[PDB]
Amino acid sequence: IPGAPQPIPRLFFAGEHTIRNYPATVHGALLSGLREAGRIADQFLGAMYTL
Amino acid sequence: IPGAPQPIPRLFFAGEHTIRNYPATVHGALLSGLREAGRIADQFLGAMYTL
Amino acid sequence: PSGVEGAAFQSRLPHDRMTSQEAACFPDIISGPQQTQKVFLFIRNRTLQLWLDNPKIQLTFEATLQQLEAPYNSDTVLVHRVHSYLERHGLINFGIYKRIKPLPTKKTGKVIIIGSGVSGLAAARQLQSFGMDVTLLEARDRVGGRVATFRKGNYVADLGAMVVTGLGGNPMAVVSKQVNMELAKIKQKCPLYEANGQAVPKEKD
Amino acid sequence: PSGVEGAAFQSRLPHDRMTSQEAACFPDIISGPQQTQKVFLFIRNRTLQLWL
RNA sequence: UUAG
Ligand SMILES: Cc1cc2nc3c(=O)[nH]c(=O)nc-3n(C[C@H](O)[C@H](O)[C@H](O)COP(=O)(O)OP(=O)(O)OC[C@H]3O[C@@H](n4cnc5c(N)ncnc54)[C@H](O)[C@@H]3O)c2cc1C
Ligand SMILES: Cc1cc2nc3c(=O)[nH]c(=O)nc-3n(C[C@H](O)[C@H](O)[C@H](O)COP(=O)(O)OP(=O)(O)OC[C@H]3O[C@@H](n4cnc5c(N)ncnc54)[C@H](O)[C@@H]3O)c2cc1C
Repeated sequence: IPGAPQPIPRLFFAGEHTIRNYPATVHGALLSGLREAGRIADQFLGAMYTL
Repeated sequence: IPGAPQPIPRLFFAGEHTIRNYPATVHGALLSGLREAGRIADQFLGAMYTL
Repeated sequence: PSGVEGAAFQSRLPHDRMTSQEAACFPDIISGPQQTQKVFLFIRNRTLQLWLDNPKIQLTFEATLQQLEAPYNSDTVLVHRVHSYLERHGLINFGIYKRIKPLPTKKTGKVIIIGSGVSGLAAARQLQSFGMDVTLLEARDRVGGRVATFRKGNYVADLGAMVVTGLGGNPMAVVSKQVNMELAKIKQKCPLYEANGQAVPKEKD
Repeated sequence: PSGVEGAAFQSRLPHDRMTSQEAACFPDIISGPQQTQKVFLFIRNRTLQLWL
């Protein structure tokens, strides 16, 4: 809608190639997964622990 | 919609009675106004300065 | 309070420490080395000084960077971040100033403000500056709310707010520089009179 | 790494400092007195230990 | 304002 506000994201990225400190690894893929799961939940379910 | 995510707020509060450190004043009303203007803009326009 | 240490004082901010609100928006900096935090705090205090020295016009990001001396005007993204933070939280570019960067014709978001007292009016100006569509709903036939001035002829009498309770750290200090505010000091000389009408002796008061 | 100092190590976290990510979610604490930050870091390190 |  022209002139509306767009605060939230929709497309998230995880995987081995998305983690700066642990690329090209299984544990790095693992951690990228946990990261976005937390970011998605933060953004859609709200982060109550930050108040 | 049942089962949907509700991340954003809709009802904000300002005015003399909403500011802890400067209640019952004009400057306190003034500051409460600037606070919510920044919070509303943060939430609807997104805060680019936090990345 | 003088120089940049005073700009922080006038903005109700500690000049040698980052605040909770600043930590939230600049978590990278406050969690890191103390040297960087000093660089942040100087840019913050300096930018406030620039605005406070001339609050009658918009302080742009460009105008801020050129008024800065090295090494500080070298890290331009940090300066931009700090500027937008202050701009957004209403520490600079608030009130009534002559706009440099004009408003975008295309707006984003619609906000209804209930009441055009000072809190409503202040928020509206800010949201308008950020490019949002703002409309105020006011029950009275006037703005100001509990700021209610009686006028007849050139006589004036405030039935609402009347006193500015100090200018040291008061955002009304900035507003008074932007407005036709003719402030006047208050002689704290205050004689009493008992019900009978006779003045109260000095020593007793 | 042993005790709570090791729980932090095993979680790739500094045991005596708050991280950028922690500052973001607990800005009240990190901007405040160092005593409180120690209380935070112990609870963090201790909770990690329990899980681990 | 048949809010965009
Ligand atoms: C030969 C080899 C040896 C390795 N050895 C080690 C090692 O010794 N130690 C170590 O730590 N790491 C090692 N790795 C790296 C590790 O395997 C990977 O980094 C990790 O498994 C990747 O996890 P990921 O979820 O990010 O990617 P992926 O495991 O590739 O997950 C991506 C998924 O998406 C699927 N997919 C692709 N396209 C589509 C599509 N259009 N539609 C739907 N699904 C699609 C894929 O089939 C796949 O299942 C090795 C990798 C290779 C290739
Ligand atoms: C007698 C008096 C003296 C004062 N003296 C001082 C002083 O000396 N120094 C100082 O610092 N402060 C002083 N104050 C306080 C100061 O005036 C107020 O705190 C400040 O003006 C309030 O700003 P506000 O926007 O929060 O509230 P308001 O100014 O009341 O704004 C609220 C607006 O909402 C309107 N409204 C109400 N109901 C509705 C409705 N259903 N629909 C639509 N609109 C509605 C109201 O008409 C009003 O315009 C004084 C207050 C009073 C009452």
